Amino acid sequence: MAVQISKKRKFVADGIFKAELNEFLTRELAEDGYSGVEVRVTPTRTEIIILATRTQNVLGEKGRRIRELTAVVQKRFGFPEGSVELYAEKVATRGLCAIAQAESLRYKLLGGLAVRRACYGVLRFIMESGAKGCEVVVSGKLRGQRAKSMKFVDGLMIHSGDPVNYYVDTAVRHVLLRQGVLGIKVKIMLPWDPSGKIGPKKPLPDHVSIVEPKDEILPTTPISEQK
Amino acid sequence: MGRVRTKTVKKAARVIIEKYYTRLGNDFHTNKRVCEEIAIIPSKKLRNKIAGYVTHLMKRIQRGPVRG
Amino acid sequence: NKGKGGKNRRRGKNENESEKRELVFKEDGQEYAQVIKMLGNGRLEAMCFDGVKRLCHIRGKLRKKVWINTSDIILVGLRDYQDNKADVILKYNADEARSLKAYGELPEHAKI
RNA sequence: AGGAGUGGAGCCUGCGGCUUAAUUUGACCAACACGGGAAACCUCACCCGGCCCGGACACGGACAGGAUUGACAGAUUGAUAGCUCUUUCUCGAUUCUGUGGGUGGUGGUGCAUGGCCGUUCUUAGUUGGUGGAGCGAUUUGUCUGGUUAAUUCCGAUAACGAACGAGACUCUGGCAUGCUAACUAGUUACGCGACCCCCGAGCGGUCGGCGUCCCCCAACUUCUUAGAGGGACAAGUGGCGUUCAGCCACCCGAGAUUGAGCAAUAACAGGUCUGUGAUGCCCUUAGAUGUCGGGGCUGCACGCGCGCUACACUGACUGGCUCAGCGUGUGCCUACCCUACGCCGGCAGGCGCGGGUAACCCGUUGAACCCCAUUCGUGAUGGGGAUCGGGGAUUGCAAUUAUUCCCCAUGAACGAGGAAUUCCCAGUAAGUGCGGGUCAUAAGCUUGCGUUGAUUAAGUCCCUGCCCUUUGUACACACCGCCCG
RNA sequence: CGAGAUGGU
Repeated sequence: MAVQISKKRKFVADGIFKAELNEFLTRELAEDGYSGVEVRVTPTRTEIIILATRTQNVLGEKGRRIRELTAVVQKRFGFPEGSVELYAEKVATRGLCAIAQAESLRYKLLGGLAVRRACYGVLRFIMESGAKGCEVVVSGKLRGQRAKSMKFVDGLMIHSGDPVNYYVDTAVRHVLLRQGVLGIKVKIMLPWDPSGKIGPKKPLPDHVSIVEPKDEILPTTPISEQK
Repeated sequence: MGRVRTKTVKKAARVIIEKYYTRLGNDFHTNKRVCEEIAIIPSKKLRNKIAGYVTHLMKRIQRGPVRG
Repeated sequence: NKGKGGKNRRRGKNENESEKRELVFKEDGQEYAQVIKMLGNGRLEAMCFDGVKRLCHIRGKLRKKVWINTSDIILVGLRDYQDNKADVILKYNADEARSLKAYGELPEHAKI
C-alpha cells in the first residue's frame, strides 16, 4: 500500500472481511459443530480463533484440516506466507448457543426423524441446560402438499425494547428434503449472570431489588466506652 | 396527559417503607438519596418516580392506616 | 393486472388468457358453430356452418370462467350417438375468428 | 373552525387502449415518480441475422505415413467471423465419433415451498396451571362502579398465583461562566512590531479608532469539540375527588405534552421463483430457451394517477448591500475523485501549476427568499415561456428518433378554475435554496438540512371508521351473506 | 321518521 486508504473505507473493509470468513467457515464446518470466529492482530501476524463443539474434527488426523484451512485463507485473502495462524477452541455451555442447536436439529431432521419427536428433543435439552425460556419454529410442507407451521415454547420470552439485543440469542436455517425446503428458527432467552459468562452482566430495566435490614437492637440506655 | 403510576413503581415503594420507615421523611431530595443506597434501581428516571411515591405515602401514614 | 369485474373476491388465480394462445383447428368428430340463443341451466342453441342446428352444453371445465354469449363463435364436439346433442370445447376471440376465416377454415356465414 | 390546495391551462412522468417485426414484464384503502425501473451501447428478458461449446465422466470405435488444431489469398459477408467454397501449408494424442449421462437457463408454476416485506390494526389486546360451573361445545379468572393515553391504577370478588403486549428501555432536542484539557479549536492581553486616518482630551504622541496584518519560549477555556457526573418527581401552594386512584389553576425553574426506534396471539390462497451457488416438480439442451451487429422498451384519434411553471404591481427587470446547517472527496477486480491561484474567450469551455487519504486542502463553505435604490403603468403588457429556425462547446467506442450545456431569433394556452376531493394543530402549514442516492454524460423523483414564519382549535359523534358491553338472526363461503313468485 | 334496489372469479 504505497499511500494509506482513508478511515471511512478502512473501517468498512475490515467488516466486509469478517462477513466473508464467517460464510466460508459456516458451510465447511456445518456437521463439525461450528458456532463462531474471532480475529486479532499483532506485529507481522494475524491470529484467527474458531469455536466448535467437536474440535478434533476441525483438526483432522494429524492437523491436516488446520493446515488446509490455513493455506486457503492465506491464498484467498492475500496475506503473505506464514503471517496467518488458526486455533480451534471448544464451545462452553453448548445448550445456550442458538447456532449449535439449529444445526443439530437440521441434521436430526435430515436423518429422517419425525418432526415433533425431534423438536421436543431440543426443547428439553435447552431448558435442562439452564435457559430462562425458548421458542422453536418449523415451517413448510409438513405432512401434505399444502404448507403449515409448528411453534414449540417454554419459559420466559421478550419481544420489544433494547434488552432484546443482549438477553435473546437467535438462529435461522434451511433443510432440503425430497419434497422441497423447510425452514427452522430457534430463539433462547439467557439467564442473568453477575460475572461468569453464562449470560449478560447487565440486569433487566424494571427488576428493582431491595437490600434487607439486619442486626439492630431496639432498647438503649446511655453509656460511654473509652479506647 | 396521564400521570398514573404503574405497578413496578407502586410495589417497590411499599416494600421500601415496610423495611426502612425509620430512615424516611417529607424531603424528596433526602428520600431520593436513601432509596439509592437501600436498593438496586437500574435507571435514574425510575429512582426519581419511586422516591416520589414514597414521599406521597409518608404524608398519608402520618394521618392513619394504609391497608397494604 | 387490470380487473374488469368489481368485488372482494381476489381469492382465485388470475385468468392470463394471453401470450402463447396458439390457434386451434378441428380434428375428427368436431365442428365450428355460432351461438343462436342461450337458455337456462348451462345450455344453449347453436348453428354449425354446414347447416345442422343442435342443442349444446357447457363442459364442467368452462363453468364460471369462459363466459359464452349470443352470436359468439365456438368449437363443438359431436357424439357418435344422440346426434341432436353436443358439448362446447373452446371459444374464439374476434381476433382469432378472423384468423380462422383468413386461413379459409370457415364458410362466408360467420359474423365477426 | 380555518389555511395551502388538487379537479380547469402548457409541459414532465407512471398506467390502460390503439398501432407494430418487437413496441419484454410484474402490480388494479393495502396497483399507477412503485420493482430503489433517470434503457444511446451494456443492462435486456422482446424483434431481425450470424459465430461458438464453456456436451464432466464411463463404455465402444477410429488413430503415430498419425486422432485432431490453426490460417494467407480470391469468392462470400453488415463484418479483417478460415462461417462457408477453391487451394495446401500447420499442430501432435489435449481431441473426434456413437450410446448412456450431465450442465446451464431474467424459461413455467408465488394456487407446490423457505426467507423477507406489507396488511388486518396504532388501537388495547392475548394465554396456560390448580380450583369452581355445565352430559357437552364452552365458561369464570379477564368485573358493577370510579380513574387513565393504556386489560393504566383503585377497589370489588368462586377464584388463587403467574406469562406476553403497554410502560420501563435505546438514540435524539433544550440547560451547567461547575469538572477533565486542546499549535488538525479559539479568546483576551502584551514584549511588542507594521499599514491607514486625524474624527479624539489632545500633534503627525505615550494615550484614540480600524484588522481573517504578523511573531509569543504570555495567560486562559466564555465562544468550538466531547468524555464523566448533575437536573424534573405531579416534588411545592390553593381548589375538586366513595377525600383513595387521580384531575384543574398557580409559584419557582433551561424545562411542567420534544421527536423517532423497537413491538404480542391468530391470520391473508397479499407481494416476491426477475436479489441469490435459497428450492421441489415440469420444460428446453448443438438448426439451443448458454456471445457479437442492428432495432424496440420513447411509437399516438383517445380515458386516468403523482407532479413542475403561472395567470402579475403584496409584481417583473437592472444595480448595490449582508447572513446557514446536514454531507461528500484520489474506486482495493472495476481505473473515474474534491478543487484554490495565474493566463486566453461574450458564454459554455480551454491551458498551466499547487493542496487534500481530510477539525489540517476546496472553506471564514461571501446560498436563495428577504433588504436599499432605479425603470415600466392595468395593456395577454417589460405578466407567461410552450412550440420551432440557425450556429458553438463538453462526455463517449457511437449522440439522427434532437444526452447534457451556451448564444441570437419565434412568442401558444392561461385573467384564479364545474360536479367532486387530499393533507395539516407550533419553530408546525406554506414560501426559499443547499447536500446525499442513481452518475462516463444528467433532476421537473426521493431521502436528509438550514433559513423567513402565520390565520384557526383546545371540541364533538353529525359523516367515514375503531374499541368494550347488552340484544336479535333463517348468516358461518360469515350482509359483497341467505332467499320468494 | 325524505329517497336507500342488486352481487362471475
